[PDB]
Amino acid sequence: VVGGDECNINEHPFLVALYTSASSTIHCAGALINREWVLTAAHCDRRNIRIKLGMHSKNIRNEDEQIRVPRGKYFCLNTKFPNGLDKDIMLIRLRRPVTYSTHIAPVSLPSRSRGVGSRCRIMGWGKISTTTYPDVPHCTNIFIVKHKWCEPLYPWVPADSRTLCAGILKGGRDTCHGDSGGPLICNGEMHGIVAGGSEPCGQHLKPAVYTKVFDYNNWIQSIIAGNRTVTCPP
Ligand SMILES: *[C@@H]1O[C@H](CO)[C@@H](O)[C@H](O)[C@H]1NC(C)=O
Repeated sequence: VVGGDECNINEHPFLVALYTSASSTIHCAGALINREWVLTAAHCDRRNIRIKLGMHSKNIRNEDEQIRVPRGKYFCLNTKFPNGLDKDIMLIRLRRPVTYSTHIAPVSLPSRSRGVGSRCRIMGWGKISTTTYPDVPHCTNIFIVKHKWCEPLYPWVPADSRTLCAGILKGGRDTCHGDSGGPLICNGEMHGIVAGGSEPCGQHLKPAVYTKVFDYNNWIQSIIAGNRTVTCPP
């Protein structure tokens, strides 16, 4: 995250970091939905995903940190594009559940749709400068803007797609490499999943794309409920 500061240590209990059995590098983040499920971006998938929960500083371990691996991964199968990036969302079922604590808690799903003008918050362990990664997660506030700003910039984001275009039109604040899959929080609810923006991040007139979670509530609830035939919203 660029243009922000270290997040409050208690404001991201649902934030998980994603890496692999091969690299300790945090290539994405995700959001804890309940004791056994994490929501993240589909492009964040890797062969041997590893998930760190309850973490803030990468060098100063929180007492309640937990490490988990997937037992199941679910995607949208009805996508406009074959790589599935127009519906960049994925559910990960943890091999073993986690217990809630101060630093490990579920995020609430959106109870209603929020649009242009809404002030939201982004967070992650992604780059904070051109070539620098933070030791702690950084946070900042951005706004949901007209979807037209993202369309000409991102080929995988068609008009009327289930995504929110958000950031700071003037530039300076934005999600960056390593932040994808993380949650976009608006009024205490997760309204988005970081899909991606431009490189370098924070450029003037270049907001980023966030998968609109509200549209996927039914799919998410169904999947967690045990349904394995339900499909994502058209
Ligand atoms: C999955 O959800 C679909 C759509 O709701 C519906 O047909 C049924 O409720 C579920 N299938 C199963 C096996 O429960």
